[PDB]
Amino acid sequence: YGAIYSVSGPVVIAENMIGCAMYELVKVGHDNLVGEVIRIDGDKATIQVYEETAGLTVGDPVLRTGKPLSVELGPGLMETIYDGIQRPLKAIKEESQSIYIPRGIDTPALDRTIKWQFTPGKFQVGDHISGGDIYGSVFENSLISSHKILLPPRSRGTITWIAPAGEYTLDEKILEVEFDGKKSDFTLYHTWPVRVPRPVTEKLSADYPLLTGQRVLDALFPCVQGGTTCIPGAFGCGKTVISQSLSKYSNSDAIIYVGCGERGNEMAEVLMEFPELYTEMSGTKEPIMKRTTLVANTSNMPVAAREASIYTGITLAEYFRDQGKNVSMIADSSSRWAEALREISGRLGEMPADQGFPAYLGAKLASFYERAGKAVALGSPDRTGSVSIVAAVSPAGGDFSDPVTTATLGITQVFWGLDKKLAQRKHFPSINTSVSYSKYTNVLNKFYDSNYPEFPVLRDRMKEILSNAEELEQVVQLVGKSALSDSDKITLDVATLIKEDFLQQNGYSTYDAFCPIWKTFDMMRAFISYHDEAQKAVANGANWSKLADSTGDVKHAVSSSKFFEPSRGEKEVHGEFEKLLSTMQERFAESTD
Amino acid sequence: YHSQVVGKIGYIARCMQTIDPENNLKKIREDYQDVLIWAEKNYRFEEILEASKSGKCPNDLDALSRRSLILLELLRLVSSISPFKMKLDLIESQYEKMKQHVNLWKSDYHVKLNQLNQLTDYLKNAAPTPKNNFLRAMTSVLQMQIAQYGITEDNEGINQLFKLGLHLLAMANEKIDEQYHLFKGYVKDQPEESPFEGILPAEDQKILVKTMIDYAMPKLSSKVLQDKLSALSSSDVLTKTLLDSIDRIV
Amino acid sequence: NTVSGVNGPLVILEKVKFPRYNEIVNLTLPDGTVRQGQVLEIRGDRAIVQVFEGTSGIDVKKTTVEFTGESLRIPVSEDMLGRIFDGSGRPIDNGPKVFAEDYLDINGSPINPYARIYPEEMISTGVSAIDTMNSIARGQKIPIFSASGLPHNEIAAQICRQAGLVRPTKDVHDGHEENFSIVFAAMGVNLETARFFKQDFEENGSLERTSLFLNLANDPTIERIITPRLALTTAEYLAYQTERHVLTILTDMSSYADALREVSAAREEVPGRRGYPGYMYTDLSTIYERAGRVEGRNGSITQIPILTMPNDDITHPIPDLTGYITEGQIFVDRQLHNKGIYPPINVLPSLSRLMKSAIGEGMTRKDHGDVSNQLYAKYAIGKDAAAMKAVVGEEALSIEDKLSLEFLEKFEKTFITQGAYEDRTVFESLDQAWSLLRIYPKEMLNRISPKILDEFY
Amino acid sequence: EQKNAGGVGELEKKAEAGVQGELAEIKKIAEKKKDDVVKILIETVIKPS
Repeated sequence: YGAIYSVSGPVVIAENMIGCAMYELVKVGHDNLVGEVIRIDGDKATIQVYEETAGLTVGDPVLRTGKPLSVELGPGLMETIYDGIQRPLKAIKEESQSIYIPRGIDTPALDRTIKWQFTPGKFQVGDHISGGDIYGSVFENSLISSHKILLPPRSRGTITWIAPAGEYTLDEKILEVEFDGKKSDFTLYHTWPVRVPRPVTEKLSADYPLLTGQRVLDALFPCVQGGTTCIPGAFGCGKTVISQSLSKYSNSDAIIYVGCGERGNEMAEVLMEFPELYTEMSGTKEPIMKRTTLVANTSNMPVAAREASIYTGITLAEYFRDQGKNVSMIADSSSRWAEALREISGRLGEMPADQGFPAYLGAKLASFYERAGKAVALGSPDRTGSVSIVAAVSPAGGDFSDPVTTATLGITQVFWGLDKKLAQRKHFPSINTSVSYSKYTNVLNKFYDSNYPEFPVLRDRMKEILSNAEELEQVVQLVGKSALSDSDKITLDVATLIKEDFLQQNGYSTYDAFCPIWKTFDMMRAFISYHDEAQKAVANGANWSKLADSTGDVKHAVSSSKFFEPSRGEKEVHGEFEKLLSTMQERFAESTD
Repeated sequence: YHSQVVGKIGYIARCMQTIDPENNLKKIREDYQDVLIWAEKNYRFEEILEASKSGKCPNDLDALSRRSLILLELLRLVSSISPFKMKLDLIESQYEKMKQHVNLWKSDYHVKLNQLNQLTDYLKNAAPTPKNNFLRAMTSVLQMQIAQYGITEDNEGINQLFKLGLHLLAMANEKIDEQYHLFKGYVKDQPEESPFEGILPAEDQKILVKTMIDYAMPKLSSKVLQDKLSALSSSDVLTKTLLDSIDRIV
Repeated sequence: NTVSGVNGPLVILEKVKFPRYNEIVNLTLPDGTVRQGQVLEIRGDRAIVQVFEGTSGIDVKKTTVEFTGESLRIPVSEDMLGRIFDGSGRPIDNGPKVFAEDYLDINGSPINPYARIYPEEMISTGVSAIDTMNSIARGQKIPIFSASGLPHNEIAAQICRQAGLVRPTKDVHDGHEENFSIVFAAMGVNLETARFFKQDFEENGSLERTSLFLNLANDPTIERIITPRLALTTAEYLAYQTERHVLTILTDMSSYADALREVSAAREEVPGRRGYPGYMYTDLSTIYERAGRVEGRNGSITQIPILTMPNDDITHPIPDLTGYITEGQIFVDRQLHNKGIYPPINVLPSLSRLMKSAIGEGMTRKDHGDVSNQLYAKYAIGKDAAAMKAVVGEEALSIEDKLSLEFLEKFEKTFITQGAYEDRTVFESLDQAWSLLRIYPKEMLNRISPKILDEFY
Repeated sequence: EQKNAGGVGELEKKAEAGVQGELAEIKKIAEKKKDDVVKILIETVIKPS
């Protein structure tokens, strides 16, 4: 198409633009380097090269790819590791035997050797089709199929060619659409741009909770599925432990991991730790790696994968939410994407902004958090889906007043802090009562209380004991150890056992990863009834050590109740709490006398 | 805009034709006559887009998704009850009861259909274990009782069968004693004489009776216990008296 | 002609300068997408236009030009109330058209109805802390200053839900003489917050008398910036044409300022301080100019925008220019919201422009300004005495600081303590503040007259 | 609470049936002046503007 006019630095200038848009990606020269036209000034177009420009001279042709810079969505995304630019990591590990993509890569974004069985849907010949309807289904998992074959956006017409059932590849076509003549060819996989979100029928308010398995996380401030959550990272404070524990202990059908500016060790530890550990949903043949999607880009790769990693993860999470499954988007971190966008903005020659970041970082960060959420499926088939955006926010430039952490903290309505002492203390997450907050706890308590919750009464009482013990610790330190009363020792003793039983979790057994809502609901009622019975027993005349020694195995069994199996009452309710309430009521009379 | 309305009308007509091929639903098909009228005759995309551009047809995304959610839940509930069949009056009463409900996304009908669909999807690619056979028989009896009693009634047998199938689906490969003891306790706790008679085949009950007789067979080290345990292995149907008589021999 | 170049959201075209400024232009490309925009700059054999549809994917030698012949104006009509629309002026439900009858320019007011009389009609909203500490008038622009991690949307939804129920009892008090209307403008907000504000608008009963603009972070900044001028033009056209008091809430100011800062670096304009644009006074002056009484003595345009800090600092040009350009401000404290106070309205740096000329006779008392000034000075001296009592101690302090320390503790949890659905009149706030104000002697109280102070302590 | 699930559908049937008299006068009064507006609309399009 165009001719190379000049090459200065990492950016390339090409003239002879006769229709090349500023959103389409193409390869400059004969090396097939990754690049995209960022701007255009007259006949000469400005394209940013994210790869090595060695061996490029003036007078070379520029071949366009024929579409915008996006990623391919189809079968085979699970159980594979790729970059943000849709680069095959398993193909580079098979051919080159390395984890870094070389310069001049032009392979496809999906594997073509793994064939899948395509089954036809309820659509027949003669009926009109449209984007959003389920045209078929293809297996993508190791045991079952979860990738629903739907119509892509910007397409409609009649089904002129109906492919039958059988095994086919991604390159071979199985469907054809007829609209105004020869519109285009359809296959198993489809292309979609990463700069445009997936359209749906309508958006709804998120009221469903994320099945993770944290007793203190679900009990104190339960983050619902489909809300924006921000967490401050420290690069070693517990950010990778929450993603690794949330990926393995989580029982969701879909999972998307987005690595924008990681060092490389966390992507290899999370990638190698996935097939070794099993899941809680009874999966087999790599259930952790098959139900999760790996998108890991290091800090030494090009900025196109780091900047397009959030758009590829948001597009794959939008396609997974449009397919009807719930996917959790865990990203780390936004500071590497903001620094990668600021490096391309400063290298391209654009005007700078406050704090050295670009002016579009606030609109891209607001559009990235606003793109996720719970919504219905597009087209006529309405399905239930949710997209939880949990992105970490590390420091950039050695400051705390930048608009990245302040804009992400002010834009989000849920917060989960992480401390360096809490990660060393075996606490996950490292926030007890002052490091986390949530505004959607009213709807989450209305839905979880809508199923069969008793957490709505003990929700404020659970945080009230920790706030009373934390407020009493400063009065005990500054005022004196003998200034506290007997009720403060029972409240701090109940908050220590509730924080040690609920917040104290490091995956010691198989019951500390997956936690039901019934055990967390009865666990707060057992500690609330033990604190109320301890305060009422101490109010009638008794000692603190005489009351704790009078309790004994009743209070000691509540701390060791997490070690027991979760199938105590039917399959999820703890039966030790129901008899422990009457046992604590019978022990309350012996504790007073 | 127009592609979601034309694809929603054609997908609603194709879903209504795929739901009932006999066309015996005059109550549900009576309300959808305005959408089936454009699909039962010659109507191009320009006529539906031109009629929808002037407000001569339904063009609301919330009303079209809410009206299509009842047909999607009815088609998913009628499709998840296979191979059993439901009556047309029961499907019309279930569609009329689901249409008159304010909540059609947060109700227990989609959670029960997703719970039965998880047991059917887990039973469609199950391994060679006895939990897939006992969960297949309990899912067949739960599908027969769910198709016979409807999704609008909250019976204790469908909740106990769904709780036993959900508890059996959460088990692992190192819990065969808990699945056999849970199947024996669930079969002995039923108030009927045989819950698999007239639902499952004789080979499916003979595989479970041969599984329990083969499980209790290795613990017998006597001639009287071997003859008494072998005397209960010639039956082709499963019952509570066979499990109670086999438990007394071991 | 064709598109000569494209840099960000603005595309440079080779069209002639025969068309007038602000005229709509339509770009036709071969990819199957049409984008409409307004010409931001005109020149000889060249022009720069900012499109409101599409961000990337504009061809250079494949784009076409079309002359619409109409200037960039939002059509305001009386049929727009009762439907959900976008920021660019398009409905998201796929329903009927806009059906606008009048033409209102977005760059500056086209009538200029500057009222020559100051407003003295107190407009109530159902908050004893907001209306008591800051005097409100018909058309007084009072913004809410918040920070990162503060629930400004809950206070705006509580002000929108509480605004509409006090108008029937306030209509007989001579506080209002027209109907109440709301203006909904959202830019860079979540769908759950827009549905929460739509639930408060439907619960309050203002859904059939207000227009909603849905703007997110996935659209262009040029289309999102046109929503506040269209909402203020519809509120000013409905208030001036219908003679009704309309309250316009536009959130957030940082999302609208982010589009101006993003549309200032690609242009030839020099940026200002803190990485912001140097022409923010002209853009903020257009929104701040549409405020006050209207022609006829029966209508007004009140603006209650929510402004969030982009960095959590008091040295930004948006809060300094917006706070100085407005006639007041509502301060929000993180310690009040974290302590358990609802709503977290700070009374220390909170001050109103009109305190002695905004209350009249029939709907408010004359001692409300002296009680608000004495409560503000007692709140500031009680805050300094509370900081000195927290730092040094109550034993080292004098006896005069103990009365202000107890008055700040009682007024902190008594005056600013209210529910999310309870209303409070302005007359009950003076009697409730008079009981808490009787903690000191008559010599220490010097922010009121001796007749009103001697008649009621 | 039992009158909020199924009892709110009668308010939409009463509002759809309650607007049948206003939908006829709009097309009835608008159909009369269509010929006078079509001739004025044709003359504006047929003239050089």
